Amino acid sequence: QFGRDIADTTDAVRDPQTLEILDITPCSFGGVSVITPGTNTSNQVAVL
Amino acid sequence: NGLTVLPPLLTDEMIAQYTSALLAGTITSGWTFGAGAALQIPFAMQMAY
Ligand SMILES: *[C@@H]1O[C@H](CO)[C@@H](O)[C@H](O)[C@H]1NC(C)=O
Ligand SMILES: *[C@@H]1O[C@H](CO)[C@@H](O)[C@H](O)[C@H]1NC(C)=O
Repeated sequence: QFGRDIADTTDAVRDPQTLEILDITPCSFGGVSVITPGTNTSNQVAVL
Repeated sequence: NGLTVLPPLLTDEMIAQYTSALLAGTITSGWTFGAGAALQIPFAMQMAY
């Protein structure tokens, strides 16, 4: 009925109305890194 | 679960370009590429030093 992650989060499910098997992938995330020269030099930045 | 792995600064291809350059200097020039500009010397003579 469910599939499991190592932290005991859910990794997959069987749907209770259509018995198809669904993955759960977490909604896309990450670190935001702001590459900057000194604010003394410029207020322009780039984002990783 | 909030965990991530960041990549190293040098790729393994860059690190192998450094071990390449360290090999190439060591063979062609002896210790001299550590002291300054790489002074070539024949390897048979470097091993005699
Ligand atoms: C949901 O309803 C349909 C009929 O409308 C039925 O075929 C299906 O088996 C039902 N789901 C479950 C879990 O029984
Ligand atoms: C910072 O700005 C001052 C403005 O007088 C300038 O003299 C200095 O060279 C700047 N330094 C850098 C690292 O941008």
